[PDB]
Amino acid sequence: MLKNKLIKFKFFRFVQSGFYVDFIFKKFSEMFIRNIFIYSSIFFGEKFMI
Amino acid sequence: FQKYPIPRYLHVGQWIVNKNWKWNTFHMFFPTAILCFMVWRNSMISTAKPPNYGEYVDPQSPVAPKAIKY
Amino acid sequence: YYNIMRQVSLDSNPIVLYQSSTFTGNGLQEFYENADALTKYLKLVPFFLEKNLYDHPKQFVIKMEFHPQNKVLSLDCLTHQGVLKKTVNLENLIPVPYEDYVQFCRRKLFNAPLFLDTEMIYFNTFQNEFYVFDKNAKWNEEGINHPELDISKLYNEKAWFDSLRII
Amino acid sequence: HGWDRPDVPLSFNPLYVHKRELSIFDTNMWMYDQVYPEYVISYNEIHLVDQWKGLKESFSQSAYWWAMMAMVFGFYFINTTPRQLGIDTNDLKGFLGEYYGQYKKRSGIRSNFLGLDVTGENSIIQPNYDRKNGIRDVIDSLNADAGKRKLINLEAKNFIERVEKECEQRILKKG
Amino acid sequence: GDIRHKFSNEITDDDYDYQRAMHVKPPKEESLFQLTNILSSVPVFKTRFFLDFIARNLDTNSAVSTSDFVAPPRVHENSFFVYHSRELGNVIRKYRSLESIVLPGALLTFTYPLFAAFVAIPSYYFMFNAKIYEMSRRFVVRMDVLPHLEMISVQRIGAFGILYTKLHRIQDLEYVPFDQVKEQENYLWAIGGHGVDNQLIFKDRSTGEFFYFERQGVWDAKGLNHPLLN
Amino acid sequence: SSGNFIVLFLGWELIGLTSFFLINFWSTRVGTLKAAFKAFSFNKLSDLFLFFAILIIFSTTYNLDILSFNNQIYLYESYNIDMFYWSINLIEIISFFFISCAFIKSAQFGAHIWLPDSMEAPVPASALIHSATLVSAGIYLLLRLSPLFELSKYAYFILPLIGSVTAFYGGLVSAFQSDTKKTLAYSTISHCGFLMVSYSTGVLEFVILYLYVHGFFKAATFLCVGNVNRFNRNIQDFKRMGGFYKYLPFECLASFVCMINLSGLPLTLGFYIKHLLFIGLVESYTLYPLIFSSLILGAIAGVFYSYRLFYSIFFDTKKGKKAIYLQASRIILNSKFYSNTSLASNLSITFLVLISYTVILYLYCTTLNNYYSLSDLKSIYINNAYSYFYKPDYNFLNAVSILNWFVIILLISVIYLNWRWSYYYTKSIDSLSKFILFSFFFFIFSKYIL
Amino acid sequence: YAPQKVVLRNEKSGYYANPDDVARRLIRLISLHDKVQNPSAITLKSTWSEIGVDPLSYVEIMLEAENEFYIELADEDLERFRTVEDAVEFIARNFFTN
Amino acid sequence: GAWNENQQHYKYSKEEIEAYQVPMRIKAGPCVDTYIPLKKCFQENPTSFAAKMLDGRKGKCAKEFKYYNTCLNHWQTYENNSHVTNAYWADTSKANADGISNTYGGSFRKGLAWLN
Amino acid sequence: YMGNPAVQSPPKEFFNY
Ligand SMILES: COC1=C(OC)C(=O)C(C/C=C(\C)CC/C=C(/C)CC/C=C(\C)CC/C=C(/C)CC/C=C(\C)CC/C=C(\C)CC/C=C(\C)CC/C=C(/C)CC/C=C(\C)CCC=C(C)C)=C(C)C1=O
Ligand SMILES: CCCCCCCCCCCCCCCCCC(=O)OC[C@H](COP(=O)([O-])OCC[N+](C)(C)C)OC(=O)CCCCCCCCCCCCCCCCC
Ligand SMILES: Nc1ncnc2c1ncn2[C@@H]1O[C@H](COP(=O)(O)OP(=O)(O)O)[C@@H](O)[C@H]1O
Repeated sequence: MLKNKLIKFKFFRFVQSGFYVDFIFKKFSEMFIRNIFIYSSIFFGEKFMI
Repeated sequence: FQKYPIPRYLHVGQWIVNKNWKWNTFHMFFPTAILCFMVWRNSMISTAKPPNYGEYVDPQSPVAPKAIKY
Repeated sequence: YYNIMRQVSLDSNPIVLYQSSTFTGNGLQEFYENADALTKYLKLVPFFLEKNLYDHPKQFVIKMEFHPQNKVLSLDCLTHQGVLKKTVNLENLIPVPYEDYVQFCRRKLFNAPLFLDTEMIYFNTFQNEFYVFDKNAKWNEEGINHPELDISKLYNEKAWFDSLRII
Repeated sequence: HGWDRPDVPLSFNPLYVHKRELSIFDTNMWMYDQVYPEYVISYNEIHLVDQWKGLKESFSQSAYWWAMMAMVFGFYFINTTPRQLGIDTNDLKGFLGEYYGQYKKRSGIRSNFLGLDVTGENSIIQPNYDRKNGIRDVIDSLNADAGKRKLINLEAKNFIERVEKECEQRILKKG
Repeated sequence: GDIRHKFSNEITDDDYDYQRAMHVKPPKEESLFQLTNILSSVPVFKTRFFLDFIARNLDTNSAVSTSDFVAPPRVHENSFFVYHSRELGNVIRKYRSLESIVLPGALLTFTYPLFAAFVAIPSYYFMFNAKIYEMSRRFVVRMDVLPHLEMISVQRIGAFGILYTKLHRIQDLEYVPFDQVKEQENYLWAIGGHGVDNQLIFKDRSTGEFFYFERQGVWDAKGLNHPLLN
Repeated sequence: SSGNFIVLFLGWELIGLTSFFLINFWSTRVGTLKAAFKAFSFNKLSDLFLFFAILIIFSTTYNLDILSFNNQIYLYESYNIDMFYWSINLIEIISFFFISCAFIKSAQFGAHIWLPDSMEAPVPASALIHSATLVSAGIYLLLRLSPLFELSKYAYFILPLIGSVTAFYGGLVSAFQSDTKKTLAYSTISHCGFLMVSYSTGVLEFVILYLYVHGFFKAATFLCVGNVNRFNRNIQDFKRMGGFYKYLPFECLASFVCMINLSGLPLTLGFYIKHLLFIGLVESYTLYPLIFSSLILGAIAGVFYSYRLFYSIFFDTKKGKKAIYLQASRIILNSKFYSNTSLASNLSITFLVLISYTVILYLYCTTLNNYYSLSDLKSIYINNAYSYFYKPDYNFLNAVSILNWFVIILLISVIYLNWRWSYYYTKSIDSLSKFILFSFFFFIFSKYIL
Repeated sequence: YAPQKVVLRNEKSGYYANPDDVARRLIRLISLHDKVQNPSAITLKSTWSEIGVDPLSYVEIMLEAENEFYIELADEDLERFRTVEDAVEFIARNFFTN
Repeated sequence: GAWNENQQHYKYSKEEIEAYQVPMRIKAGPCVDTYIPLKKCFQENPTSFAAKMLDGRKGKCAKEFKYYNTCLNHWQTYENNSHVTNAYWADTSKANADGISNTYGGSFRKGLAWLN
Repeated sequence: YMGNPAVQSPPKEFFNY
């Protein structure tokens, strides 16, 4: 094997970042926090429903 | 980190050294030990240990676990 | 960078630059005859062990002549088998200290004898090998002050400071 | 040492000046501070624009580790025999015995001790002695493995007894 | 600037002597049990038989290079020398010679030669092909030029420590830029391309043969400054 | 030391809040506040799961004593709870909640993300959090409630799979981390996954041994890297380190010892605990291929991060800044009092290592000896995993040999691979060749000739 | 210890590092550059163009100065520097200069 | 005679097992009869963990450890089927021909790396 | 909806205490 993409910094960065699991989870958590607490709870819940 | 001045009125613990800390340590350790000794006696009143080596529980003794008589 | 080779010869009128006082003789037999030379050879035996077993490229120079017309050096070096003659191009020699000489070998060298001149190591970058002189020796003051041996002709910053790095 | 340094500057805690409207749609989406305010969530891997692009990149680069795990499993699969693992067959009346004993005695569906006309089935948490699922699969597998190991030991004993009898017959027959 | 002399209890340089086994420092004294002292004190090493044994064994002086200019023996009568490897070629040949004893020895002495091969296959493909072996295959141990053919004789090392010489036409030689062969062979240049000149890579385009030259190799000015090689 | 589930929940909340305060030590920073608050949110989710499990237990048995619950939960195995439209097994739901609570604290895959961010705490706080305590709370939950998890199908399926995935993930990421604290945090994640796997093996003695070894050596390594970070002036990445052996000699040597013990290198206590883990690993799982592959790849990952941390910190080139090296090397500073660390730190680390060795040897003698002298673990699920430790077959020996040779090849790779040009590149290859030949001849002579 | 009385912040000389030492180190670092012909013509009042430093050479010299002084300099501040005196004043007044 | 029997051929009652604090792992196995005298002797001979970890004869507890070690060998061999497995490993063809254990032999694969 | 990252002049007309 003379060509290896596992030594380029792209793969090294991917592995060092913990397989991007933290990034993906935090992006989805921000999605949930924005769509539930603000738009759905205080705006739809409190401004509209209450 | 480089030391910086602290306000005299602020009751904070930044770089606080008490020159009489030895007597304070004495009078904060020994009474604490006495309090814990009293609590230890009180809790040792209610303490359970299994039988020692070579000791068995007689099933008909009052110490043995009991079942409700309906 | 590139080890381009140039043909060299001898001037037939060498100028002596260095002569080991203890190792004055035709070869290993007369070194055996001399009581002090024999002791120095026995002390150099571990030096030869480092040279051979540890693959440390090193030579113990006991004589050195200079040929200015061809700009060559005429080292006579001592090894465990005797004296060998080596010719070194003047542009291929750089100064190196005892720490560079020691740290070049990954293996831990044996404790060096006290008669090794630790302040005067000379590295041949073409051959990639060190040259070590003797402490008790005669350095020809007139010979070493030859104009072709002046650093103004010889000093190269990139070769002297950046060529040999031990990491 | 070597210089009389002044006290720590007030620039060590720069005062933050609000240049933008604090939107109510970003409520508590920022850690508010008079020095170094921050967003509530930090994205050190922002080279991935979205979370979907991040998922795509993660699954694309995790394929290498999938392949490596496959190689390791194949190496250990064409070079290793499954082991004789299971519950200790010298104690079958214990962990395995108690499970089947509880499923056999059915003491959780008995009549009330006072005649209250209510049994264990009359509860949100009620017994089910005819369930046949859950850990029962593992219990059955362990019991089968223990029986298999006992059978292997019995077969070995029978083989050695047969070999001894055959040797005795061979030596005695020749005379 | 040191002020250890101002104080008595301050540590001295003689106390910093146990660190000599761990910290490199110019010699100060010879210990009683140092190897040099042992060799120069025990009289058995003063005897002629030990001196003769030492003077006739180990590395010989005939193999030691006596000059900064070397002319290797000609491969052909008409050929002239151009380039020769020095130490990387020796190390490559000694490493590939392991296949001549260890590989048969693995077959004849390992309990599980199939296990040895099954562990060696991924070791070669994942680590060792791009480390030593493929560089050795493309390594130019020696390069001379035959002028009557106007060709180059390249001597290389083969599997079991073999040596073999191949002829390549000069007009078919081309320069291969490292950036041209950078991404497609990154692993080789990452772990096995340090001893060869990555900025001096050539190729016989007729067969796609790669020529790598050792950084420590010696080049002859007369051969390099030849009208055939320009 | 809880005796009831209420003391258990009190301790859970207390460790959560004290970890939050430890992580948020730099209260002036909101950048620390967000990490501490992520940890706090995960702790609150764990508290919810633990509280709901305790509520189910109380509504089932009207009992909160742990001994009574453990000794009577077998009576409620054949029970179900009518939750909404489903009829979930009583043991299954309680085990699910306890296992989720354990996975959040003892960082497993998915719920691990708070642990790498919890490195904003000071080094002593990180040492206490990662070696034991906060990440060992889930292991304590599993061990204390062992009879409950013996009768759970969810446990049987989730403990080995999640443990192996977590071990692989943590070890692999730690093998790539440039920060020392993040490296040790991901190593802790990997070893927590390995502890989960060890619990799934059915042998609790192996769990105790692994917990003790990992805690001791991870704590010691954390202290060493903390001294290194303090010397480097709060720069934790080792891309700005190198040549620290001379400035931190004791740190270098102690870190070497603690890393060779921690990473499970052969001939060490970490190797023993890893071997014990592979002794009892059950092979009846449906996802055994993935589980075993993840376990192997996580077990071989210790070499990489241990070597990288040690060599990059101490024996690499001088990648650090000139102010770090020069200011500590002034000739005036030369004295018998010279030290870039504290004598108290050195003595503390030395005594920690000595006591760790003594305690681990005592535990090995109490469990791994032919005369089993350990006290009762209050577990009636006894498997035959000790048979392969006592009287193994040849196939298992050959499999562990496969693992050992994988480790050997990785050691050869890390030691001899030249990623950069050097004057010793040719001589390094020569050394590798002569080492291979010497190993072959040493094997030939030591086995056949004499 | 503290004098038990109110004591304000002491601004002292206003330099967290020795201005002369910083200036000498910076001038030595500048002279190391290949394009700086005369080290003895370098003065605190001298300009980068006067001492023959192009913008790219200035970028390189300032990066190495950041490496030497254990600090990092923002590009706005680096472009704010018009003379060696300004550079030395900014570096010496920096709290993190080392 | 039997490996599970101790020197005195004495069977221990449940009360004796409880009083002598036999570990549950040993209790599950069949070697309680040989383990109990060994533990009694070790209680009568308190030794440091180093002594147990280093002494090969177990010092004073020699005969008791011999009986317990024989029982442990047999117990862990039968819990492992290691005798049958090693018999099939030494010669897989001869074991199949002799039919040592058809149940194990019908699902036995040695592996390519181990001499095919 | 989301806050505007662009720098804006301080408000002139806003509800106050
Ligand atoms: C490298 O990981 C990965 C991570 O890091 C842990 C990650 O963070 C992430 C990022 C993930 C997220 C952001 C969220 C997603 C959440 C997850 C939990 C994803 C986790 C993904 C994995 C753990 C990878 C799993 C993927 C694969 C392809 C499994 C890898 C294993 C193999 C390829 C081995 C192949 C097995 C074979 C061929 C078995 C064949 C059957 C036999 C030989 C019969 C044997 C006889 C028996 C009795 C045994 C029974 C075996 C069976 C039934 C096989 C079943 C097992 C299988 C694995 C199918 C991803 C994508 C990832 O990818
Ligand atoms: C059909 C093909 C037959 C020939 C196949 C040859 C394949 C192997 C080629 C490489 C051989 C050289 C490497 C091993 C040298 C001997 C080492 C030894 O003592 O092995 C004992 C054992 C011999 O014992 P054994 O094989 O008799 O049985 C006990 C060992 N088990 C149970 C694991 C099988 O050798 C091996 O196990 C060989 C494994 C080789 C794996 C591949 C190695 C690649 C890397 C090469 C460098 C290795 C450096 C030294 C490493 C070990 C020492 C630190
Ligand atoms: N209240 C806010 N609403 C939206 N975006 C913001 C807010 N505060 C900060 N940001 C974003 O965070 C970044 C931080 O900018 P800041 O440091 O406040 O300005 P400057 O960089 O000029 O000092 C800005 O570029 C902006 O995009």
